[PDB]
Amino acid sequence: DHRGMEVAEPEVLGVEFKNVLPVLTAEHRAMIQNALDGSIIENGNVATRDVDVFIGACSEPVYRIYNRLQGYIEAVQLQELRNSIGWLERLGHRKRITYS
Amino acid sequence: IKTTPYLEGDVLSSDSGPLLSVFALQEIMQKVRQVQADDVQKILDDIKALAAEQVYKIVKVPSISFRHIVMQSRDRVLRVDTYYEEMSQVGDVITEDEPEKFYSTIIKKVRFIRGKGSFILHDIPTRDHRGMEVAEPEVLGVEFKNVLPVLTAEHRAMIQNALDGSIIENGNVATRDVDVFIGACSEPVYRIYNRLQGYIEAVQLQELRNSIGWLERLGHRKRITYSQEVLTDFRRQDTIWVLALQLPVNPQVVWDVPRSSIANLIMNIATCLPTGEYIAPNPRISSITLTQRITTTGPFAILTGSTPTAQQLNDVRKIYLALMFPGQIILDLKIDPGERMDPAVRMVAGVVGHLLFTAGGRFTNLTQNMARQLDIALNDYLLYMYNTRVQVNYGPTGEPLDFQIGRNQYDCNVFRADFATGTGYNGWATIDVEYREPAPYVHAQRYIRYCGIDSRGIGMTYHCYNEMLRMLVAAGKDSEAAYFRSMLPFHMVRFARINQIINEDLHSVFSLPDDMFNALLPDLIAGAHQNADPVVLDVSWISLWFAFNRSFEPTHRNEMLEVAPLIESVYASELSVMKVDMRHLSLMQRRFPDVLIQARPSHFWKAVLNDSPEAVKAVMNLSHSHNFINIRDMMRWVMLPSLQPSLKLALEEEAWAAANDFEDLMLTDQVYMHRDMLPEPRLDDIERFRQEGFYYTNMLEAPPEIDRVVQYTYEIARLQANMGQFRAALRRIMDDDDWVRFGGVLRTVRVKFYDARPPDDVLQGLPFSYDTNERGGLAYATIKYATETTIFYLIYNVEFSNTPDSLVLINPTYTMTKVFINKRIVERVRVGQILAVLNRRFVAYKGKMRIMDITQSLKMGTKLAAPTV
Repeated sequence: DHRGMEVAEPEVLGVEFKNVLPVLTAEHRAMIQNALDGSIIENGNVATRDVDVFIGACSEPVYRIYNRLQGYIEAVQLQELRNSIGWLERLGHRKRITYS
Repeated sequence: IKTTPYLEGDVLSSDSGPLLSVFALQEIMQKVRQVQADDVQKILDDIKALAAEQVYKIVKVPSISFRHIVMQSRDRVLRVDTYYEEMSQVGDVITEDEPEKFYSTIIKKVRFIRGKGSFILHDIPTRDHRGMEVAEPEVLGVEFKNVLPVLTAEHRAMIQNALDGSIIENGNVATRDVDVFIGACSEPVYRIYNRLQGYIEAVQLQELRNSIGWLERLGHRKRITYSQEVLTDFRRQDTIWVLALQLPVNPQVVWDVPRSSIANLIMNIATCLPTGEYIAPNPRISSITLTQRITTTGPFAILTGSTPTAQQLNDVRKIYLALMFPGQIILDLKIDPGERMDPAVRMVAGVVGHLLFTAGGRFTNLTQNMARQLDIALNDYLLYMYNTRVQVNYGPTGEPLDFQIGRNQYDCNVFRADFATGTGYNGWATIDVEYREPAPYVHAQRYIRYCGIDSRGIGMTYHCYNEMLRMLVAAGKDSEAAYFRSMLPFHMVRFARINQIINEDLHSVFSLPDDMFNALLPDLIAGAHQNADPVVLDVSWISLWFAFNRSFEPTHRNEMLEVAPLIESVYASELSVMKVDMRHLSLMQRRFPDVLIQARPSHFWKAVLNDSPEAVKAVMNLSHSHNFINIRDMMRWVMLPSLQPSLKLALEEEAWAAANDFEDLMLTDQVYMHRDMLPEPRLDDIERFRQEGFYYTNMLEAPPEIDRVVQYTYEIARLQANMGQFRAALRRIMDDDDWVRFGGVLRTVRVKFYDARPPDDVLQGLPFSYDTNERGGLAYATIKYATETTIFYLIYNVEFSNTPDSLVLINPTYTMTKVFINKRIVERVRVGQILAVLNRRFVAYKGKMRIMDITQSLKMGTKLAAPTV
């Protein structure tokens, strides 16, 4: 936390800039620190649930798969889960199986 | 009265065990602990302690507000107000990025000033002098014991005359009631004392009359014995009444708190639910031989004659607990994936559950899944041809109980669960909830009548049980039909006792309001809970059968049943006080956006809940652990107008008004830095320097000029620290002989006294911390803009062995921190003006007068008080 606003720690974002820090001059280092200070965290609603949203760095092919996985997560929550649970209940009903 | 024996592993026992009021709390706490998985007496006595609350204290002598310090001189002394001395250490260190600590410190300071400001004088010491009555010096708010052994005869006589002049203006008046004398007292506590007094002289006889009337109306419903006496309106000439609490508590105050359903349920079950004992339909069955208990074959024959284990008694207790609370406790089945059982027990449990429980129509006691499992078990039992065979016709659909059985075609589809109409259970074709006449609690006026029976047991039946018997007879299950028929009186007695307990004992403000009670079932059908959350308890299969046979006998009533209204009023008043405190915090955030770091409703709630009665803290923590809260709920709650008037509320408002000026709270932003010289005076004449009383401190008696001072800000300081030029900039500005103001945030201030040279860390202390020696390679240099600052006073002690130039140092020594508070916390006062502090007016009672609290007298409502006319 900082000034009442949550700020992401320097390890969550996908960069490895710590090795070049010891040689950097003071005035560029201050700009780097200010850029770190700008990593504030907002809120967003997903599947009627609030989640933390922030900006980072990632490669395009990995980001594509990450976005696809996220979209699948939102897509499933609509109808598929309820139908699957209902079918499981019916199967337990027929096969004399009692589930918790 | 003792329970029927139960088996403990291999030995029979009949101990009652823990009280039902204690068992329930443990189960609820265990379920809550299971919620956040990813001591009961300690709480029960904590609620019980709320019946002996006090918010004032009768004191013999007021606390001393001033004291004097000797500086090795007899001409003048220092006058120190101990109010700020005690005030500076109330809170902890205030940081620049922890609002929770800041608000908690503010709340603790307000509570401390309220507690210090409330006191009542009973009987002051006094002494006669020359025919006049003079109060003794001990009752005064100043102490000067060490002052006397140094003053001369002239000043001693002067101060003796000053003491002897403290005459009680009405002392010579005969047969008087109270006495008044002039005294000295700090303004912040004098305001609270005056407010308490002003509340005192306001007579409230009508309030007591109304409270007694409401107590009688409550005792009407609680079946309290009627005392032969009728209360009279009298006032003794030697008594003064005080009434801290008003009895007719408003239910909106307690039911407006968000996510308070679990809290209210726990409080109600702690304060009203009585203990009991369990009895089998036939006594002393442990004495009879097993052969007389097992007579035939079938699932019921196997079930009959078996003795319950000790563990299953707990599940029976859970089932009964759910029985007393219809819509707040719900059952579910415990199924272990790696367990098994004789199917006869499942069959019997399925048969019993339909008669034992209710579901649909108005309310439910069991979840939809449990209803489905019970229906499946009943279906399996009905298609169990263990003794005889009958024809059956199956239905087109595959749903359970969709068939016709017996020579006479009986439709079993009516026994399938349906929460819309409740055909399959005790809610079938019967009405159980009704309204008769206004209740003592306006929020809850409903009546509960299980099976339609009322107290205002042979032959009474109900539709569901008759249909059960008809279907059992049609299905050819003749053997168990007689067993069920013989059980009716026991069943009806048990349910009559349950209705009696529900309608008569569990009535309180914590009972669920009618609207939310009616809204539970549609909410459960919808699936998305709103404004109410039930709690689910888990039971086993055999528990249903063992509960169907064991009754509940209320051997003892709840011990705390007599004192429910007092704790109810205390809880409501505490909630109102918390709401008012949070509103004041919101106003404080509104007034000062430029000096207060930030605002957050969640931090407000956490800070106000941090300092609270422990029982309330634990109950609210459990309630908010079960269900979560958000900012919207806090915003909705901080605006509702409902409040519960009391002495606590008035005292809190007066304390807030007195503490509006934050300088009284020992918080100051006027912290300055300037290089100053530590004085070293000449010692040409030791006695001449001694008699003038020299002393030094970092205090500023006047603010510096508007110019020559630079105004610093947290953002500017942070930027300079990140540049690394902070130290150089401050060094240059101090070499420029200019002042600097470290404003923008409140800092904790402490007071210290010294006679020798103070420790270096104090004299050379800094208002901030700046560290530049680190190998972290991150955050660069860390700056802490807000740190603790200390007030120090120095008293110079000189001995005759000191040379005139003994205090001259080779090189100058500097001091940095200065601060202005605009209040004379420490004064240099001559001996002639010591007694001028006595300016406040005090009023006290006499020994003949007796003061007592009427609240303890309205312990229970047993006395009628004349016709209302």
